[PDB]
Amino acid sequence: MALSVCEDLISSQVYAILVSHPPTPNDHFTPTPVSYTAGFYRIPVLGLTTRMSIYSDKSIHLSFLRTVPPYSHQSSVWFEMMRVYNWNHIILLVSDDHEGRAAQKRLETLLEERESKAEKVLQFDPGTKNVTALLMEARELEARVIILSASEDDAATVYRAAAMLNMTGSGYVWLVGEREISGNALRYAPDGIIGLQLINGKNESAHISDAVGVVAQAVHELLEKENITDPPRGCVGNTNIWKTGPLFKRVLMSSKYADGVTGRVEFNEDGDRKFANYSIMNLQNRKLVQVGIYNGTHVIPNDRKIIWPGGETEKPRGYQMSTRLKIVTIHQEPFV
Amino acid sequence: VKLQESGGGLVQPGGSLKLSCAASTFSSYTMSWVRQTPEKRLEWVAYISNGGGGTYYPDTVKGRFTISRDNAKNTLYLQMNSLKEDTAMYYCARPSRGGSSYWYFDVWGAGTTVTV
Amino acid sequence: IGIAVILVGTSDEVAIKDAHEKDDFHHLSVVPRVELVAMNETDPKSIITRICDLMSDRKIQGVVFADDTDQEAIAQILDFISAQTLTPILGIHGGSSMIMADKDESSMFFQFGPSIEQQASVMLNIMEEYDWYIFSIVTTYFPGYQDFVNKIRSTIENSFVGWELEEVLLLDMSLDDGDSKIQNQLKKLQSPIILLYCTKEEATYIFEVANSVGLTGYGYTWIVPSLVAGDTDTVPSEFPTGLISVSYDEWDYGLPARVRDGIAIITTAASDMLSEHSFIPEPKSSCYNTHEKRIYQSNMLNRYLINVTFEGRNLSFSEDGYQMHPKLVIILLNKERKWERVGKWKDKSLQMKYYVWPRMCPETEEQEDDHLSIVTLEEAPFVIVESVDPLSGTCMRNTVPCQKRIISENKTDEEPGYIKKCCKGFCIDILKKISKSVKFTYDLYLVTNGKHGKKINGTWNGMIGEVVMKRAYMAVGSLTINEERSEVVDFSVPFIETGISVMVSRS
Amino acid sequence: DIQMTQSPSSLSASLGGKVTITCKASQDINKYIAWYQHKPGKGPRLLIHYTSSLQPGIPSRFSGSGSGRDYSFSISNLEPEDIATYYCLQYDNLYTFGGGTKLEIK
Ligand SMILES: *[C@@H]1O[C@H](CO)[C@@H](O[C@@H]2O[C@H](CO)[C@@H](O)[C@H](O)[C@H]2NC(C)=O)[C@H](O)[C@H]1NC(C)=O
Ligand SMILES: O=C(O)[C@H]1CN(CCCP(=O)(O)O)CCN1
Ligand SMILES: *[C@@H]1O[C@H](CO)[C@@H](O)[C@H](O)[C@H]1NC(C)=O
Ligand SMILES: *[C@@H]1O[C@H](CO)[C@@H](O)[C@H](O)[C@H]1NC(C)=O
Ligand SMILES: *[C@@H]1O[C@H](CO)[C@@H](O)[C@H](O)[C@H]1NC(C)=O
Ligand SMILES: *[C@@H]1O[C@H](CO)[C@@H](O)[C@H](O)[C@H]1NC(C)=O
Repeated sequence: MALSVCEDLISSQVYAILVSHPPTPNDHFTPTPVSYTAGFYRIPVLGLTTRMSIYSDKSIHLSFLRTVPPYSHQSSVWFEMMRVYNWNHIILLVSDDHEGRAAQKRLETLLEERESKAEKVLQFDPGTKNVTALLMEARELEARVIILSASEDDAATVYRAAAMLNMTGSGYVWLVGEREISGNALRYAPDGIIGLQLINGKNESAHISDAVGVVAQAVHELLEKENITDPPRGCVGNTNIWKTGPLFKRVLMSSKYADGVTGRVEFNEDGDRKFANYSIMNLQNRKLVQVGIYNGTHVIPNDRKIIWPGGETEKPRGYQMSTRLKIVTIHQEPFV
Repeated sequence: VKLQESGGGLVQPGGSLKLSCAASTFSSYTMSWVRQTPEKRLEWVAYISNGGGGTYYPDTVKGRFTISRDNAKNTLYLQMNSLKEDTAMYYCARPSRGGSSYWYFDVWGAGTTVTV
Repeated sequence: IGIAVILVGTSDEVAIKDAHEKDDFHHLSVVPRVELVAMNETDPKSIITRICDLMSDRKIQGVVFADDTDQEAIAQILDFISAQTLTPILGIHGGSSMIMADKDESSMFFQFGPSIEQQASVMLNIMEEYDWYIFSIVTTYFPGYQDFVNKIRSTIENSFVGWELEEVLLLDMSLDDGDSKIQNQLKKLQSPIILLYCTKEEATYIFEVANSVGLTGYGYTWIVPSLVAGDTDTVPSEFPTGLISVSYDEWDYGLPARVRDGIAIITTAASDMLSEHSFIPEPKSSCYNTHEKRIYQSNMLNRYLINVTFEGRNLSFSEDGYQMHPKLVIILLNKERKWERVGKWKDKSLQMKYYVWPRMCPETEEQEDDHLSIVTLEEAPFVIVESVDPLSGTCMRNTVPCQKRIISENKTDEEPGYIKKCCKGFCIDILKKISKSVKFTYDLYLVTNGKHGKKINGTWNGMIGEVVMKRAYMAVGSLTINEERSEVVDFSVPFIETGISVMVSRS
Repeated sequence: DIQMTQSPSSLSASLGGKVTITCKASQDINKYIAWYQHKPGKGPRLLIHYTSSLQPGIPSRFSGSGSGRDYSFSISNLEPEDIATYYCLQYDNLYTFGGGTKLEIK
């Protein structure tokens, strides 16, 4: 990729590369060299089908803007769940993965901007097949709702453990992320879990057209603006950073792409679509059926009844009153 | 810097004779030497690093040769004990780039004979 | 083992002589063959082609690089090379000296500088050293600041002494109205010490705002890391007089020493691996042939990269890949606009070039000495001096630091610096009351000869001698009123009475 | 310590003739080949680095083929002034020498 973007593109004098997700989702390192070569003079990338939070960290991926937010943004999609049913006790469990801790850091900030607290932070390793102790110490707590968007095998193992044991009844309900719902963890899925899904998440034509329009608007503004020098005509001789990088990143930040294809395709300070629309698939008899719509500010349920885990038709109990109380004290007269 | 050998000779049968090759800074440059077989074959004798360590020998003179170096006089100190059946002619050499490693060398000595 | 040394700058063969031509590289089955390749360029194409040629054709497994450019993206370019070669890489100087992001699990690239938490801890140690618990924080929207302030907090409450964090600031320079919004909290700027987080281009604007408002006055001490200040030689005109920064040792710790220590650590790690498993992990066959299942071959190498001991010093790195004992230098830019090293940090030891706080008097008029020089002689219960509690760094709040004088007849050629000890007293109570009433301060030190003062053949000594020679501006101590002193100093209004008294047993 | 042997330690040639010596290394040198010579009183001289590496003051008539474990060093139309003996030396573990090869002229 480096060699192809250098032997024919950087002498084409490319102003904005375009990058898509790697074919084999075993290692997501295809966009890495191209972000490299963009950012070596700090030219931003147009990420198109990318959802990883390792490029979301503007610390060095400040030359990167995506059209769809990563999975870490969907933490806010969980935050509005707090408004749905008023469930004050929520657990946090996360694997050793960059996406995992980005998403738990950002949901922690979310729950902290409304004076709220989680209940226990759990840090397990991905790929492990013995999650028995962690599940034990998490189920004994008042938490009846879990949440994690991680690798599929951990998903699957949790599902198997909840299946062998008694945690699929009426009361043990929780939410699930994006990709843990397609595959083995969909075979081990319960009857009634709910999850989020992207509108037009497969049709790359709308996203491509939206990004072509964004980039055309940005280049038009730039070229109609003050004087501009040239990008490196080649991969030889030029040393110093490009002065056009500041102006281009400023233009992209201020980009008003109100003429979007699939809605108001306008981004944020970290290039992430705002007022995002997401469908809500409930697992009605293993089938993903829409029972809600996210518009960006609220979440409105649909006309079909939400089938709950364990076979409920009403609001599941998310947290209970611990009737059994535990007391400790110092032995001292005349009180003990 | 130029290398000049001295202390060539094996007159005493069964003895231990000291060969040396002085240099004219040479303190940070490693040094080696080559013995000449009666069949003219060039053979390694002993190895010293630039710091004096790594005193190893090939599978022919292992465990019977004593070797040392001194950078104050830029000299090596080799004892011959088991070269009785050899009218050898050793010559010293300084590998380039110094260091503990080994490279290709061109600065060569003068040639001193060893006779019994 | 093939080693490649990338040269970008004025470095010459003297570094080669100092690096490998002085240490013993034995105990390795294969001799380390080192090759130096020099280029003024950091353009990706040439360097990646050169390293690919050195990797496939020559099978080089060691990477050593240093330069003299402020380009920071090359530090993580090295990280990409590590990801593409599975060979250890070390950053030393210039573009390979500052901090790095995207710590990669498959990469084993290490850097010789300080890790973010390391300069955080060093900065808070300096903060404790100058014992002025009032401070503010100015931080831009440059990412990575959240973890920095998180660890600053974690440590500031980890030490449960009574700190005082005024405010934490988030700056938005992408909006012109952002600065106007920032002015509101800039109105809340009263702490003399502000901790800065920004880049260099953001720094220029920050200094511009600071000196436009007038934050260059007395007591305003600024401490910035190496990233904020950039390179020491490049001094922007926005730099205020008396500006203090913290960076790595660039003068005493020369580059040849750095590369020698790095290659020694590399040799030690290679020997440790050879003892661990006794096989040589062959490098990749080609740059296009990435090894997926062979990661475990190099990961064991990484297992010895964090912990390496060299020359009896703990030069080992940490989990993120940064030397746990770095030689850090705190430098000061004075009115002369020259950078002078005024603080050192090495081997868990912190040393100040000035025991007393250096006088960073700005280029302002008046320059009245609000910090009056005060000397006193030990006389209980007027003076009670005790050793400063080492665990707490100071003593309890009512005590004041005072200086044991610079006298040692054992070696008069070397001046034994003043010794800070916590002291209390009624006189000190009067002094703090008058200091809070008149809004001024004072420095406390000890009389040289341990005497109030006497006219030794006309020349006064002791406290009276210090006052006469203007060494001590104002005087503090339980000294009565004498006519001889009256002719040489001005006696103030007494605060307590005394005289020729007689005491008898109560019986 | 890595060892090495040389073959056939013999040559049959005159003022004209292509003489080839086969270096049979033991460990994978990955081009670590070296070719040396010596005189009985003129003073030895450096001849050949890696494959066909030209050197100042050195004729380029020497040729090399093969790699790794097997090398072939060929000399074509040698002069009667440099009548000496050649040696194939490498370096993997410290130094790795061998028996060597001869060269005699009728
Ligand atoms: C993306 O959506 C567009 C718009 O619908 C699709 O384009 C046409 O869609 C209609 C109705 O689905 C089809 O009858 C046509 O055959 C489509 N033409 C094209 C361009 O294929 C497009 O197919 C969609 N692409 C994906 C990946 O679903
Ligand atoms: O001004 C001073 O120097 C001190 C001296 N002190 C002297 C003590 C009495 P005597 O001198 O020993 O007889 C009294 C307090 N003031
Ligand atoms: C679940 O509950 C059922 C019904 O009471 C019981 O038979 C079964 O043992 C329980 N399973 C576990 C794993 O506790
Ligand atoms: C120095 O820079 C020039 C200009 O790019 C380059 O041609 C040359 O190769 C560089 N020198 C070195 C050390 O290669
Ligand atoms: C590993 O670290 C420990 C810390 O106590 C140290 O004693 C030891 O020498 C280190 N080992 C190596 C091989 O560096
Ligand atoms: C002052 O006089 C004394 C004796 O009264 C003498 O010892 C001392 O040295 C003199 N001081 C000076 C400075 O001359």
